[PDB]
Amino acid sequence: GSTNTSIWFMSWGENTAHMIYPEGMVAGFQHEDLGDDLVSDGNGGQFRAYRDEFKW
Amino acid sequence: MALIGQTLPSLLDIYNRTDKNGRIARIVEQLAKTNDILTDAIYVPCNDGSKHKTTIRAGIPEPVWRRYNQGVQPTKTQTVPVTDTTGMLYDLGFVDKALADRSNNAAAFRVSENMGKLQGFNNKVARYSIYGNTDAEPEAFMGLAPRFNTLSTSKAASAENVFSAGGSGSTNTSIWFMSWGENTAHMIYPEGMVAGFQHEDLGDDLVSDGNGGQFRAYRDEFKWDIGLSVRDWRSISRICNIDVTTLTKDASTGADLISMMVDAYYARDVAMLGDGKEVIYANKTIHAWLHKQAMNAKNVNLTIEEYGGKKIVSFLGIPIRRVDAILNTESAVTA
Amino acid sequence: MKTVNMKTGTDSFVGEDGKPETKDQYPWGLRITLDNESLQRLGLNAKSLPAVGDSVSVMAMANVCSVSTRTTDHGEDNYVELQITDIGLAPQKRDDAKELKDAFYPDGEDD
Amino acid sequence: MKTVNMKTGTDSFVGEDGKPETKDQYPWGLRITLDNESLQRLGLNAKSLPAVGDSVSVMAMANVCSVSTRTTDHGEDNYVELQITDIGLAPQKRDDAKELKDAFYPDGEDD
Repeated sequence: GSTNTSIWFMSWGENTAHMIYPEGMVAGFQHEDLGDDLVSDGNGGQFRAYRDEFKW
Repeated sequence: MALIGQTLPSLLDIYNRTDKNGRIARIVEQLAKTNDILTDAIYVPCNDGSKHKTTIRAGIPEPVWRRYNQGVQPTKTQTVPVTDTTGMLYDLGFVDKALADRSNNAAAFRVSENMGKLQGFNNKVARYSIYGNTDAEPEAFMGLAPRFNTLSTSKAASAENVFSAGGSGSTNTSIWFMSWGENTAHMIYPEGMVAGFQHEDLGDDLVSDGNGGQFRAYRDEFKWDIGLSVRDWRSISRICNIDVTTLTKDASTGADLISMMVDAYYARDVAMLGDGKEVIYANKTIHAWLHKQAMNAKNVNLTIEEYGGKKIVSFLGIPIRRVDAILNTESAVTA
Repeated sequence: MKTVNMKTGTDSFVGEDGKPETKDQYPWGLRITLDNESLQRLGLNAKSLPAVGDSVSVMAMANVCSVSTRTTDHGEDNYVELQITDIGLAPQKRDDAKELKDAFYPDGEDD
Repeated sequence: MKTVNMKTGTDSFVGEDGKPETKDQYPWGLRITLDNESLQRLGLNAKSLPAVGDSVSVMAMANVCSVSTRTTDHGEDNYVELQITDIGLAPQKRDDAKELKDAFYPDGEDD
């Protein structure tokens, strides 16, 4: 039952690559519009709401 | 022929406290056998009229890797209410207006009564601050009991130890330490004791039911309401430790030791920053024992002239005070 | 908390009724908001159930009910609208278990 | 004087003792300074003797005791170290007498 853990240490400068556009956690974006429903398919929908997402 | 286990002050008291060569009081005053405790706490009134709500949360999962078009779905963080209850407790004393005046002047008498009642009161409040909770209410603490996690939350706040026995509950004490600011709640009136009042009327006498009664007296009482908070399960520490076999073996030796003293300290910070003070608790015995064993560390020390280390009040530093726990409980630790 | 209403014991013998006990619980009122309670110590085995009721003094109508199995310490919650008397609780049924019983009134949950 | 403790009578009949009844005179203390008392009125015939004992809540341990003979009205004195329970008195013994025992607390004396 080991199961024993470990420890690390390295240096930065051996960076973290991101795809030719912004970095880290960004957003921060809102808008406002309708549903949407449950699955298959599911109902009529359309009801104003508060929307937002965070990407990385 | 007398029948009963004496409620009320029979003359035995007034003749033991007594008065000789006069007088008024006992040479300030009478002293001795009641242990001492701290707490010495922080108090708060709590919205609303009880409870105190607050929330914490139960996990915040989970984002998933978007595969260029499809999977997202809305995500939702949840919570849950919490806070608990409390209760009052109090006594009251009686005298007989006659006997307290034979001999003269009851003022000293009653003062003695309220001071003694006070010491016993605090004794009981600390006595139940740590144990209980399965009876007719106030209140609750022990609820860190279970040894391992997954059956509860315990674990990290428990630090723990080994040994004891599964078929013998003897004996090994325990040590606590946590931070204040995770308060103690009280209903809307002052804090503790507050008594602090005066009455002089008539009995209140012979019970069941009780073929009469009626006599005048001189009396009053002392009430108290309190209720601890948890506010957060963390910034708290439990241990199991010795027992006295190894507790004696540990003079300077190292088989079953005091090492957890550091582990618990390091088991805290998230944060969860809060708020201003912290303090370590001992049950005496382990206090002195910790001093005596800590003097002989083959490592950091060397002192000057001379030993034996001027108490402990540091480490690190977070000042430590002493309370009254007990020397016998139960196992329930690490795993 | 609290006297008026009822306290333990009731209690629980090798076989018991449950209609007892303690009136006053009072015969006029309605209600729509807050709490109640009920627990105690050491169960033994299996079948048990509380209940309620209402009228004036005696008989014989209405219910809300609950059901539990054996464990040490439990609880459900609060009542609903009522005629007005609440002979409740009305425990039952088998087992053996001399174990004390229960009570009610404000709570007071686990940490 | 006074209620709590002892009161008359028992009443010390023919053939029994009077260890009854006081429960309890409490179970923690020690005793060395002040006074007590004991006496009653009409007797009948011959030798009687009281006593005392104590333990933790029931029975039975050490004693002190005393001895007297037939007469009407008397009284001795105090006690030395004891734990605490004082089941006393414990009178005795024979002949045929059926009346009145005693009680304890302050003087007393004569004029």
